[PDB]
Amino acid sequence: DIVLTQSPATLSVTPGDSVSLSCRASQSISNNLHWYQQKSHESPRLLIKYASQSISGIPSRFSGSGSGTDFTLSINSVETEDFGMYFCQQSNSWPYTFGGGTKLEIKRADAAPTVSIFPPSSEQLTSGGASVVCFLNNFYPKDINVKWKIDGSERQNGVLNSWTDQDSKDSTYSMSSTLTLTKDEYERHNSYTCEATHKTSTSPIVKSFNRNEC
Amino acid sequence: EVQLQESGPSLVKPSQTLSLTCSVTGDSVTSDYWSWIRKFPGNKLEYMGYISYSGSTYYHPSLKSRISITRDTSKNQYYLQLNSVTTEDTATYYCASWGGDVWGAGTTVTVSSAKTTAPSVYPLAPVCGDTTGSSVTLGCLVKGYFPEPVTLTWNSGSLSSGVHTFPAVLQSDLYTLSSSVTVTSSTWPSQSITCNVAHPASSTKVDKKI
Amino acid sequence: KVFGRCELAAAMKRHGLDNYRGYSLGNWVCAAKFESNFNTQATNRNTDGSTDYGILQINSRWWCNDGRTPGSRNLCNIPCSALLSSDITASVNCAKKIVSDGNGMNAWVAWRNRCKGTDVQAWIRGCRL
Repeated sequence: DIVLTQSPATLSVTPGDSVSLSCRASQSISNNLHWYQQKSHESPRLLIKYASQSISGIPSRFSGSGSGTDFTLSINSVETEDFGMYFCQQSNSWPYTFGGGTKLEIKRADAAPTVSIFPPSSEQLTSGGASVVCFLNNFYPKDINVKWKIDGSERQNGVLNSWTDQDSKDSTYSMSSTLTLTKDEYERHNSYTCEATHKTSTSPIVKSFNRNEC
Repeated sequence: EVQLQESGPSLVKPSQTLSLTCSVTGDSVTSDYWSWIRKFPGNKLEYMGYISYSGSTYYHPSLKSRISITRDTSKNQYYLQLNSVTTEDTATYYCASWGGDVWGAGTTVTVSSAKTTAPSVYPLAPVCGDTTGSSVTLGCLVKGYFPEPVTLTWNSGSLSSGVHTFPAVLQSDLYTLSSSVTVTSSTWPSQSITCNVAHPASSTKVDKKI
Repeated sequence: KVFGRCELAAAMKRHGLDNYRGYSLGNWVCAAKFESNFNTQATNRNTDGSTDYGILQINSRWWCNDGRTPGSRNLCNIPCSALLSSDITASVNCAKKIVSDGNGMNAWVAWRNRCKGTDVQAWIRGCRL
């Protein structure tokens, strides 16, 4: 099967800037490469067909070029409604295949996350469960690392994370990290730590609590 | 103008068959090639297959055998059948013209053996009525429900600013979601703050004061 | 316009017909030759109300719309006039859709009769492309 590789995986730009998205094929596909845009909560929209043919009704700022195995989707002067996902698709050989996509995101000033940690509620413990929650809110850029520590030991198992899409209100990102244990496990340890490493500081933000106190 | 619309069961059990219908309006289903495309949770796209004018079909090999695409000229619709599904067939399914000029809004199909389950709602409060800065964030953990979705509000909607409600995740076949609300330290605990969670599928709606 | 053999082969390669769904460039050059002698303005009336248009003689009954053909399906969703241009873009896009059906190039009788299963590569041989 023909493999299509897109890069960069993500791109942050300021409305008004121009951009070039790449898509490379593992085999030559001549001009049989198509470009799609897909906004969150929406279906894909065809922007360019056959490497460079324009689609009547698609904004002129969108254009495509390339042939064989190297393709490029250019957006001259990205507008606020152009942010989202961009995929390339080849129709030269069956099965038709798609690239992994490129995420076009909004650029803004760096912001440190506001971190909050929460112990399991009395209600969950009564039911035999114990979830420790950590919120990391309104930060930028998107790249961030969350590490959980119990009694000083890094914990990987039992951790589930959830990310919101870039915030419509301020263009930041938010994240929730939850460590789920049984009531017994939880009560066997004392210190629970949520550690966040982000570009905004060389020192990680640390939020914690001990069961030996309140 | 040509328009497409997908429809069919939103939930299929493992080993069972997934069936979707695409209603074509504007033009005849015999006057264009039609395809089915799916988008997995991770966001990757897979071109499942298409049916052309002669009735001949092309199916993706990394699927092939389980898939069948058919059409009904009198109803002006075409269909998708995918046998022996597993959780991995969970995705957003779209029908589109072969040319890619027209797409349906898409419909989510979840493969799971789980049964309808009301969520357990837990209050998230600072480690013992704590308060440090000029502000305080509280939270609500919605755990163990099925299927999606749930609607979470704060103070029945009277508290709407400074809120972050995250996408649910799958934990042990059930969904878990959380929401955080941030208010000034002079607001809480002075004023009551309650989490309201409604789960349509189970006809339940619970409140949890923080 | 009337393309030169090699000239059309180069334009067809540019338009991505070489190895499109497995059909080497020779097949297309050969089909064009037997269908219209490389003439983009070629036209042909059929017993019914349909007409074949362009360098690949695409029919108005199933593939394009000329506004005066009974039972038009316009599978290529294109005006037939677009198939008579000196710019082969439209004719190639439609040809690619036709060949994407189960019967591939068998849609062109001339191709089956005079090209299918022959040394089709001979058609682009000699061309510096």
